[PDB]
Amino acid sequence: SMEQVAMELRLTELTRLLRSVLDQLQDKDPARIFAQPVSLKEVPDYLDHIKHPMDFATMRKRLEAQGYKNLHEFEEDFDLIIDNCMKYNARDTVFYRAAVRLRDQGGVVLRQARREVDSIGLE
Repeated sequence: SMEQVAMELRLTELTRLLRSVLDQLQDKDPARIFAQPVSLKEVPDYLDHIKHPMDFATMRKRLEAQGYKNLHEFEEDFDLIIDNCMKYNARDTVFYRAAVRLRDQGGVVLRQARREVDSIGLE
């Protein structure tokens, strides 16, 4: 149907917007601490601590499969990256501090993304 095509154009548009948001958020991680899954070879107990691992590469895979249906789903994965890190790592670590900085700097990007999704009406 035309309606299905319209809906898919909308999702393709959302994907385009989220791809841009993801690129901007990742730029706030110049150290690439959150670029890849935490290695279960280098951190063998990680899944005992963290039940839903997340990272930017995993997000990008889902994004390109058009697996984010709205901005809230995307934000939930970004929040996982930050919250997992701030639980596993102590406050006085380069890892915890990187997550705080990503959280603070990303907030601005996500604030405007929410306005754009609403105004353009992409979800």
